[PDB]
Amino acid sequence: ASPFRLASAGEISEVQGILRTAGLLGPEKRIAYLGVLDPARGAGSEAEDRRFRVFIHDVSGARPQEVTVSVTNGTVISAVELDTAATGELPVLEEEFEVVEQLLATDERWLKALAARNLDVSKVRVAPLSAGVFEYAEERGRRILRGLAFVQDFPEDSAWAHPVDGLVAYVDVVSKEVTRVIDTGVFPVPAEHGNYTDPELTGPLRTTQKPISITQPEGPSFTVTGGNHIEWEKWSLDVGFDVREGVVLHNIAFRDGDRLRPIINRASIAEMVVPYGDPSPIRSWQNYFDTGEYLVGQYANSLELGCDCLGDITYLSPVISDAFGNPREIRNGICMHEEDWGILAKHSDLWSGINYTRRNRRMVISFFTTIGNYDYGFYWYLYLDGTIEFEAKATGVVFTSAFPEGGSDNISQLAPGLGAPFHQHIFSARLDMAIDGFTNRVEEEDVVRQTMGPGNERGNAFSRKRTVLTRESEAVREADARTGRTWIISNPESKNRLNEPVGYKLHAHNQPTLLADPGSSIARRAAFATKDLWVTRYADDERYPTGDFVNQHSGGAGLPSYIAQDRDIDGQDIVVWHTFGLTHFPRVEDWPIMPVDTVGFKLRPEGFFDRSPVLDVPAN
Amino acid sequence: ASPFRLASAGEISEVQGILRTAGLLGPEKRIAYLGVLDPARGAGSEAEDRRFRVFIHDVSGARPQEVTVSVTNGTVISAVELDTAATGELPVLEEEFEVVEQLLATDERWLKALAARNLDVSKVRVAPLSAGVFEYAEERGRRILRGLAFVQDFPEDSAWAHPVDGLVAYVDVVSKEVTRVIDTGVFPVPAEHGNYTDPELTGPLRTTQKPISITQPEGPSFTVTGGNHIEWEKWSLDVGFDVREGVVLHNIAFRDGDRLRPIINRASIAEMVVPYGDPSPIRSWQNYFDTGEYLVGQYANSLELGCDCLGDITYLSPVISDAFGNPREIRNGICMHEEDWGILAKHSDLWSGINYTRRNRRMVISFFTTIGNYDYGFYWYLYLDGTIEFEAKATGVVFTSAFPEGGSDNISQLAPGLGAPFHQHIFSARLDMAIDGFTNRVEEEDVVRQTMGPGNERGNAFSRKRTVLTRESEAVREADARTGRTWIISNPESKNRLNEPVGYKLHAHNQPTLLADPGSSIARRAAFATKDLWVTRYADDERYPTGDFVNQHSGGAGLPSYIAQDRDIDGQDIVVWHTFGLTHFPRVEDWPIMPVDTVGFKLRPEGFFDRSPVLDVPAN
Ligand SMILES: [Cl-]
Ligand SMILES: [Cu+2]
Ligand SMILES: [Cu+2]
Ligand SMILES: [K+]
Ligand SMILES: [K+]
Ligand code: NA
Ligand code: NA
Repeated sequence: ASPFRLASAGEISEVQGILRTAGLLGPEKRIAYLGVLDPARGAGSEAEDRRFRVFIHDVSGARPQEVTVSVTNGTVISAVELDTAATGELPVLEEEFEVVEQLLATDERWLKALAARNLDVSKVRVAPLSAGVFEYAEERGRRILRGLAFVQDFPEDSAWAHPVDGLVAYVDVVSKEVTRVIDTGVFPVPAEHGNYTDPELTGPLRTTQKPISITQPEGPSFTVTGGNHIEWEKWSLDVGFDVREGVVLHNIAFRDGDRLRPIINRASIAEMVVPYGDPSPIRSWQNYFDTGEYLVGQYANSLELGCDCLGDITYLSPVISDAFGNPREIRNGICMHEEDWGILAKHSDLWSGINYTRRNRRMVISFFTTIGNYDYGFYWYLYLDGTIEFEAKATGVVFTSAFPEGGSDNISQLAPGLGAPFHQHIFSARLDMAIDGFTNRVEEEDVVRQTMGPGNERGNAFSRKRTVLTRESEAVREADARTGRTWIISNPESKNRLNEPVGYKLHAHNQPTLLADPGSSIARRAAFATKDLWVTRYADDERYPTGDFVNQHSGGAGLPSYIAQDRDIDGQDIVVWHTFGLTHFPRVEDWPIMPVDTVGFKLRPEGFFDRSPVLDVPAN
Repeated sequence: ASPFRLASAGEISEVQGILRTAGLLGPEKRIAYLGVLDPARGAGSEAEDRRFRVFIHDVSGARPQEVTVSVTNGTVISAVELDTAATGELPVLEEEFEVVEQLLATDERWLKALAARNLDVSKVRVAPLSAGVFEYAEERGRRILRGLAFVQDFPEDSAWAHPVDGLVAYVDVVSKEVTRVIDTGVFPVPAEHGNYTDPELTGPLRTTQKPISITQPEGPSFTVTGGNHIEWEKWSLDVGFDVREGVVLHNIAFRDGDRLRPIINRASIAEMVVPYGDPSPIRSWQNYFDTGEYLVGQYANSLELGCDCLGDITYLSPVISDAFGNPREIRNGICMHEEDWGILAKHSDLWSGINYTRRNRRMVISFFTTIGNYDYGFYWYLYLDGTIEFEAKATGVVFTSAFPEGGSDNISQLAPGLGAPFHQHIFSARLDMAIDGFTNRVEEEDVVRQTMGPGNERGNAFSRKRTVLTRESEAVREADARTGRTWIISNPESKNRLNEPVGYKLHAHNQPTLLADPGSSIARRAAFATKDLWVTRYADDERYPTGDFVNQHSGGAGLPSYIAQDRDIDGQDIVVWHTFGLTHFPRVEDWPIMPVDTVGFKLRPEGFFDRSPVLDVPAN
């Protein structure tokens, strides 16, 4: 009966039925996005209304629509035609991808380019990439994909080893036209294979790894009820899944004595962008909005026991819609388990003679997704001590190019003649805050150095300061690692026993933000990525830092547009958007398949509790 | 056998015998420091000379000595009388700590101060703390400790809950004289207890935690030979232990095919300082050099299986000297084990149809020490992919004071009337580098943003730059998180298959460095802590960033003196000294016993290998 339960297969097929009966799902229609809407503020006063939001594409050229349906009542709430030149194109369809390679295969310009390089067209894979918005006026209002070529020598070959540089094509996937083929000149196609399962490349496998057995003889310490409601070590939350964002956490709360205390209303990765920093016209347009354009949830992997998730694992198998409105289950797409996490607290006291040690553990909720060459793990952690953490694990195969003769300031060499263009992977965590309820505020906290002199005669003093962010115009903040800058979300109307507002402190990794020139298209379309921390006033329709329709949007959508409202955020229902990313200069060690690298952030209680919340943990 | 083996009980007894025979260890002498020295540069074979260095204190007040002994040859190599007012006092003797409370208990000034506060002297514990160097001219050349009082209500009471503010005493621990008692006025002694094992405070203990069993049915994947030589998953190293530094790693190397490739010759935490930022004269002198003044290894805990170290644990029990030269074992003082570390690499390729997942592991070498109220865990990690990481874990009970009525800019409130002065915990890792051998250099690498314009018309390009640090004068560097600054140690004479010098990249956390005014005693004494990275030319007598004798020693020694030599570090035998630390504004959640917080750094291979070094890891 929880309004935060996962979508059922039946709900999705019910959406399909409502749509088709309304005449909105004819044979030329495709569902580009489908997801359940969260309950509105103040909805608990009963009366479930499960609503779904749908983006409908038309492959015949007709206008797309955004449609909201009520599966509870079997109705279309709203159906609005979209002007895509104005508000953006719909997300890339899984089925539109193959289209690029197929169209190019019969194009004379493309065939000429391949023939000059002596490449068999049957062996040429084309990565179907998002187009962005550049100088091509003819592209406005059209659904475009750009294509880069990779040679696959045989069915099981890794095509990423064999990029075809100096060549790029643009295609209109609706009219099925190749609009441009650009050939800037031949580059050798790197010849070494990157087949990481080939014994010739791996060498003899290690026989030195002895098993590590992780078991829970009495089962896990968390409970799962209503399908996706988790309770674990004082924590309470609901695990949602959306085809765009992936795993979403709802209603994160902590049972402190007799009270269930809210902390975060909704936590998600609301966007992730991969901008490339190679100025070659072959790739200078390349920016993947893995979340906004591709939809990371739809490509979530089925996770294997003992392989992807080790120990005592509880799985969720979320359901999503295919292009036609049929429900598809992602079997074992979400892993949930608790992990030992070393020492929690320890002291050996001379005076009392008491030696005390307690161990820590964390609850893990994760999924793994594949976006073309990339594979990402998204992990949320809840710790015994009240810490909340997110970690992204980036792996897969790096996106390759030729390595230019004479070297490059923008590309690293992975193998002979094989390049890897510099790029970033930049995430936005959207945290709809609810510290002890919805009346919250954010302060920026900096360390403050003090000058030796009166009141500080030994020059040892240091302090800190907090600045309240009172309005959205003041709430776009940057990191300052040197001054230990953090941000505290507090509830000015809820105080701890020492009469201080309860709070949680956000600790960022202070990695570089978006490096592109501020006047670039990517800086405008991924404005969120240019600053570390944004705070907005909550609004139903402000879901993504990049807006609803990211694909081929001209820029300025999302956060810059929200912030421009300059709303009061001082003791109000607010949302924190934290930008954090990896800046990737690929190394030889990343080839032919990359070891995981990580980035993330955490929040720790800051006078939220009246004392340590883990004094009741028993000895191991 | 190996010159890097742990000191044995017999060796320590033999050093005692050699010193005795030489007339250097009569009944008035005490061993303040004793440790084995590393072999000299210049190989050997098995022509070993095990040498020990000793600092010898004299309880009658005669000059102490620094002595090097050859235990192999039964000889004194060198013995020098120290002028401590110049070069520094010896580390504090465990036996001197108790002297303070004992002497104060009969001092009329101390008794009067306690009587003014209605405190029973029998219940007043005194934290006997290092003195540093301030304006008290009479202390020059004397061994002083400063005492701060805490009330202990009964034998098992946590005295830290009951600080006695406004009171401090200074004590000469050799002449056994109370030199000063300062009373700045009475403060209420906080009354709430901080007894974290009292069920009244813990409430009923949780019954919700189900067991997590971690076992290795076939034993661990690492081997231990020669007592302390570890081989694990291509890694080779020797685990040393020194009473001052604690665990020291020697000869870290990686077997890459048929070649054992050195990476780091010696890794240690060569100093750690805990400066306090409260300008009250009661504490404004407070700075712990846990390593240099206290010797962290000597207070290493015995680690309990199932509590401190979970899984299949192999222990080392290092031997140290007592104050008289007798050997003492720290049973189970070092834990060694491997643990699962999630996903190593993963890719699901659409074009090839191959789905690939491998798991990661790390080797862990750790110890835990107790310094009064604080307990610190020191953890070294080696990863399958070649990453090396250090992590410090800070816990224990925070150091307390009164909380001033009307608040404080330098102290936080933990409980009614109970304060916790702001402070930092700053570590120095000394990494004697040997990237593919001793011919090394360091480059500072920064991200480079590029301007939109010719050659970058879309404004997407970004790059990086590297600056070789050629001489020590140029090798004192600061963090720049905003520009993604890292430091690469490379070997300009050893190139990978792509003709690039092999390297490792140091990734810092970019936490704040020492906050004290540069004119302070602590800024001079902990000069190393004011900058993030220092590079020196290797020298036998350059061991600690603070010099050999830190206790009551002014500036004049350590890193700032070493760097002045302005030696060539461009393709030479070099040492990297990385400063990293926590800035602690204590929170209510830290009381009455603090949950672990962490800080550290890592190094990742950077074109060290010719491709990923983990292609030979088998499927799980
Ligand atoms: Cl990548
Ligand atoms: Cu990358
Ligand atoms: Cu601290
Ligand atoms: K537009
Ligand atoms: K001998
Ligand atoms: Na909110
Ligand atoms: Na070196």
